[PDB]
Amino acid sequence: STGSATTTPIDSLDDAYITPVQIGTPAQTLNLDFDTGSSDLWVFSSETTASEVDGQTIYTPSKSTTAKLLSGATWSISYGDGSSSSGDVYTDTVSVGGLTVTGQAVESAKKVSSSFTEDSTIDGLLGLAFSTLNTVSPTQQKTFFDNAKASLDSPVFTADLGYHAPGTYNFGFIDTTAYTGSITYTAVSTKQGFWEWTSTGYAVGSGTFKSTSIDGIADTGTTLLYLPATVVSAYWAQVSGAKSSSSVGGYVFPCSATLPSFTFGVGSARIVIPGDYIDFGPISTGSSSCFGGIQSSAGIGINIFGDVALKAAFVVFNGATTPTLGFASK
Ligand SMILES: Nc1ccc(F)cn1
Repeated sequence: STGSATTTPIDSLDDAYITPVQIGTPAQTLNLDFDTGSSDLWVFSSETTASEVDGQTIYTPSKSTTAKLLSGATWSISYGDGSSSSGDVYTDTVSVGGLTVTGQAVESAKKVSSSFTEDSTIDGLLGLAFSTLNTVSPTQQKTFFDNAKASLDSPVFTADLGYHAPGTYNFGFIDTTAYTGSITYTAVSTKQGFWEWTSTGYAVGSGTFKSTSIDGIADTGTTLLYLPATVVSAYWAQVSGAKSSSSVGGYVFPCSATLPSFTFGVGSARIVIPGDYIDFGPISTGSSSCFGGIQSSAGIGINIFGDVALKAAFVVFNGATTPTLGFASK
């Protein structure tokens, strides 16, 4: 089997991407944030604290004839941005663009943190990292990809995020028309539960490529590109007026700037992120100071190849016996 669904940026800045997901019987369509940096499929629901829902579409398990309460199961998760959610669990039929999983754990939110409430465009998350990170207790649950894997024509999913435009998530196949050149595969470590790999280096604009190992994760659920301070300082030193602002929480630059590109290495291959992809607009409404899309990972503990990097490439998340990651230009 295969699945194919369009992913859409939630706003004019590509702050996140939403993909419609069908849950239950009859189908209840919710727009979820496909996240390769987490492993829980959770949704806003009829059980979510009333004051914590503000415009989101909710899943109502009592209206689904295939929903079953997973007895005694609870979940609680915290993300890198300080956000969190928790609640109870149902098993139900979940479909993504024609691909169906019966008995998928659907984590119903009883509580969500302010950032989730404040974002009316995201109805929940669909985790695509390794099932070892799943927070369901006392019986850990599998991801949608992990449940569908054996049924897929090929044990893979692909992320093709658009810049200011819709893109696609495919399951079970590689669309050879969606990229240019060839796909370069690179080794993955699953020890931390992430699609963790090692970039072979970088370049800033038309500058010389620096061969240096950068361990990091391919994460569709993180908006920006988080890299070591030395690399990020080399990037922003090419932009007149750019500086690290402690009050803003990162590198800012004059909105009047035309940004240079950023290249990252995948083996001997090179992925070029165009400069416009690194512009995240005014720091506050009407400001002429803009927020940078490449930020330091110094406070995180890990480098993150978020949407800024992934949207420049066609990315293969290969769930073969030994998982690997594939990157191609597009
Ligand atoms: N880096 C993040 C932040 C929030 C979220 F829901 C997922 N990933």
